[PDB]
Amino acid sequence: MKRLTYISKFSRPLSGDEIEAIGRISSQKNQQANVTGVLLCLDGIFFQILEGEAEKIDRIYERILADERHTDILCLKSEVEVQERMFPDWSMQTINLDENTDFLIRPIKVLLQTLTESHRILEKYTQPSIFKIISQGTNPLNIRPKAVEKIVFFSDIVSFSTFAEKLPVEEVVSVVNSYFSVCTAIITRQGGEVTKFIGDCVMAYFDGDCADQAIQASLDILMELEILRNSAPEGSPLRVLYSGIGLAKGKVIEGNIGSELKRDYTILGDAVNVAARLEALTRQLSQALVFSSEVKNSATKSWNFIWLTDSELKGKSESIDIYSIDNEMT
Amino acid sequence: MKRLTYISKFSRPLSGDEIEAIGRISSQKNQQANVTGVLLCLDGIFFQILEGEAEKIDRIYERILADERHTDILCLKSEVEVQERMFPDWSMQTINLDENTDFLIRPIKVLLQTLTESHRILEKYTQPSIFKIISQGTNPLNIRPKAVEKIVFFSDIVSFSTFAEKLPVEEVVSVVNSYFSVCTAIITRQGGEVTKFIGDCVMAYFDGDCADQAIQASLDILMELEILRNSAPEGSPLRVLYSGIGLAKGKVIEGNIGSELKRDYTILGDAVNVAARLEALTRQLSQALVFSSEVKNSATKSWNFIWLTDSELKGKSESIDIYSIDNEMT
Ligand SMILES: Cc1cc2nc3c(=O)[nH]c(=O)nc-3n(C[C@H](O)[C@H](O)[C@H](O)COP(=O)(O)O)c2cc1C
Ligand SMILES: Cc1cc2nc3c(=O)[nH]c(=O)nc-3n(C[C@H](O)[C@H](O)[C@H](O)COP(=O)(O)O)c2cc1C
Ligand SMILES: Nc1ncnc2c1ncn2[C@@H]1O[C@H](COP(=O)(O)OP(=O)(O)OP(=O)(O)O)[C@@H](O)[C@H]1O
Ligand SMILES: Nc1ncnc2c1ncn2[C@@H]1O[C@H](COP(=O)(O)OP(=O)(O)OP(=O)(O)O)[C@@H](O)[C@H]1O
Ligand SMILES: [Mg+2]
Ligand SMILES: [Mg+2]
Ligand SMILES: [Mg+2]
Ligand SMILES: [Mg+2]
Repeated sequence: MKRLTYISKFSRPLSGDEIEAIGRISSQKNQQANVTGVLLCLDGIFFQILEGEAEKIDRIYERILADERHTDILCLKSEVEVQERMFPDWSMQTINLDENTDFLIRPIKVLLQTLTESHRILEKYTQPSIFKIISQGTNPLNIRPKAVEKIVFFSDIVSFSTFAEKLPVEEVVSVVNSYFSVCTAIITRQGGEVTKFIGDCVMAYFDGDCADQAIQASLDILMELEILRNSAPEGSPLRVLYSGIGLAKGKVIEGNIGSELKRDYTILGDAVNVAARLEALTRQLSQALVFSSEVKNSATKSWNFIWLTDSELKGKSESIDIYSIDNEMT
Repeated sequence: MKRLTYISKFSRPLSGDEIEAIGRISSQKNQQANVTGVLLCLDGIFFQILEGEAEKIDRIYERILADERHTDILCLKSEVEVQERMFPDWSMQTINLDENTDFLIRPIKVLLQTLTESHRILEKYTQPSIFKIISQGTNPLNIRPKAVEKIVFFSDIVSFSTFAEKLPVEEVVSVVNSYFSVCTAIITRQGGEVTKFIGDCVMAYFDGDCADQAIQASLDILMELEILRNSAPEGSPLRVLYSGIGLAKGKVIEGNIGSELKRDYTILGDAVNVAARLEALTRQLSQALVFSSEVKNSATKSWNFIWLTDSELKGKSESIDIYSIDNEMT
């Protein structure tokens, strides 16, 4: 028996009778799948708890995510291996709190709207990786630091300073946000983790043995930016949006770094400097992507590697061989 | 009539009869101050809503913060100018939810514990500045970007790379966390805002006309680190913890920067590069603090300025005069 707690936002106003409809059909289908649950709503928020044989709970969740009447689904708690039902009588109890006027419910309702509204805001300033840890029972604050090998990804906008100097405030922030959205979408898709924004710079990291995914994410970004420059409206700043990318591999510390006020779950190590140095090198070269030989040698696909005989490393130890990929992008 | 919503964590286990005690005395004192309220608890969490003439609500909050039986107080919502009471009958209704076994309360209780536990974790990965915006009614996600003058503060550990190379993982993270805690405590005290951690680096910012507070925060850090080196145990890594500090002034963009997944409320501008360049200069010099002439000229106190005739700026336009403060720290 799995059990699943999630909250979501109405995709549009819903009458109490439309919510009742969701309640009824949910009851008929849950009663068949052995599922019991409770569906709460409170001023445009859905809350649901759903429990049953995991396999069937997974299918039900999957089509719940497919329903157009709510959006911003966030799984708050996923319990596996539960040995007893919380609400064993209700296939689906629908509790509409907008209409419930009991006086013991008065205070509990106002807190719930306060905490949920607050929590929804904090979500957008949080990395979605923390929520994956939270949902699955682990308190991320209690993870202990560890030394681990990573591919470190650095990307930085070329000559961002001139956007700022010649463009309105709203427009400059639109350019950098568009860039971070393109990069974030592609890195996450390839298994990487965007861990920090540093001005016009994206710092992400991949598992140590995911050099092929790092290289492919980098090539797809460069492809996505080319398509974005060519397709932008007449006179759009997106037409002159270029990026460099540097990749390096090495052993870094991963853990909670910060003060009492505020911590980050992120990495720390020399491989971060190297990837930053490699990314800056791309201003010197005609290639937009450069990466270390340890990245080259950790790739398993037969990439079209090109050896950059001009290495140029400063602040490093042994001379660093720099490679790129030879294609029409570079 | 103000109204105040806060949550806190028990500082120690509390019997239901101790919680009842808090309820009774709260009732007797609230009834006198015209205050009505509701005090909820749920597995080591206090929730309270309190309303009355702001002036008297402020005094009551102040001694609530002084009570040793709860900790981690976070004000969730502060409403000013309220024109009607939510709970006009109860001076203090105490609702113990650990004991309430009603079945309409069953689901609402389990969600509340889920959201609160989740929210408490997210607090520690959030900047406390966001909560000040949230509590006071403003949705920070809806603030629009703006060009504004700031003092930018950069500080960076000297030769952190050798801590990592020669120390255990747990110990390295202890050193950098101790450093971020010292800096954060002093900057916040002087009115500055710590906005980003970048490896072993602290990036904070002050209001544009707070050069004196920026300079004083910097001097106090250097003083605090000296005391921390001299007082550390025999053989402690804290004995070799040194920092540089760079300050620069200029017009920066402030606003929400990031992707759909994750945003930061932070700044963007050339003054950030300059402060980073000035901080790195301190490795060349015997002074641990260096700052631009625009910082020097924005100070109103008669500081003991010293003109550093060796300027050395690269990536800047007009030659930058670099100043420091002449004292036994430098
Ligand atoms: C907040 C919300 C919660 C829902 N919960 C359930 C549920 O628990 N069980 C279920 O079968 N359908 C649930 N649904 C509806 C499903 O997404 C889907 O519409 C339904 O299962 C399809 O059944 P049908 O093909 O017979 O019409 C929910 C919809 C919404 C908006
Ligand atoms: C969660 C918690 C909530 C409290 N709420 C109130 C309150 O609403 N009004 C009040 O007068 N005291 C409240 N107190 C107690 C005050 O902090 C303080 O102990 C009391 O007001 C002092 O009264 P006395 O000096 O007469 O003993 C609360 C204490 C705790 C732990
Ligand atoms: N050392 C630094 N640490 C943190 N943020 C920085 C640093 N230097 C610059 N930034 C931030 O990055 C923004 C862009 O700086 P950057 O050096 O990338 O300039 P650019 O004009 O894009 O040129 P380039 O082609 O060299 O990348 C700056 O406005 C500042 O917000
Ligand atoms: N360009 C960069 N961008 C972001 N983080 C960086 C960058 N360079 C280094 N870091 C992070 O900072 C950590 C320390 O690097 P740093 O350059 O401060 O070295 P250091 O040994 O402390 O020497 P220094 O005396 O020059 O400061 C690195 O391990 C990495 O985590
Ligand atoms: Mg740039
Ligand atoms: Mg940059
Ligand atoms: Mg350093
Ligand atoms: Mg550094």
